[PDB]
Amino acid sequence: MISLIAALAVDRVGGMENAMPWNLPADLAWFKRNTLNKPVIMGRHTWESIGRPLPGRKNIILSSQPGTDDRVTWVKSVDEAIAACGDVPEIMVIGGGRVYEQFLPKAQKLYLTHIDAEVEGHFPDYEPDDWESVFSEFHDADAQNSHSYCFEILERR
Ligand SMILES: Nc1nc(=O)c2nc(CNc3ccc(C(=O)N[C@@H](CCC(=O)O)C(=O)O)cc3)cnc2[nH]1
Repeated sequence: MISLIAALAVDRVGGMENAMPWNLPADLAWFKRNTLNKPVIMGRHTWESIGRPLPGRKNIILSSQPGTDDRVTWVKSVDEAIAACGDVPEIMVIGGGRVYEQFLPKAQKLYLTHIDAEVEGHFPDYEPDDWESVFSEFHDADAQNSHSYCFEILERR
């Protein structure tokens, strides 16, 4: 099965630019916990932004061009990315926007972090009627985390 994992802020005319609006180590810990020992699929730009393989996961990068780093697995289509994962329980698609769009119709589960920051203007719109919330938990900002956030897991209805 295919899952998407992403961090989401509120869309708002007059909000911050999307360059770097939050700092959430707690969110990266949730990301790690829910991706470890699963294959992760990402687009080339997301790969270049992370800048190093995610340890303890099979890293699969989508690019139309040949690969340029032997530390990861390179694929040229969505179907090839899925086939590269083999027979596993859960494939994690980690971004970015173009990649989420292509995989959302295939996905059974969404792991979402709803961050209480307003940004003017990555994740596709999803029909709330087609998804059922199965886990959610709110957390206050703290000394290490700039904003409050809510983890949520949605499964197809
Ligand atoms: N919830 C969510 N949060 C994100 O920040 C996120 N980011 C991406 C793309 N960007 C990134 C950037 C850096 C790392 C990263 O360094 N992760 C380390 C964790 C740090 C820790 O807790 O020690 C890793 O091992 O996963 C991951 C994803 C995709 N979906 C997301 N999903």
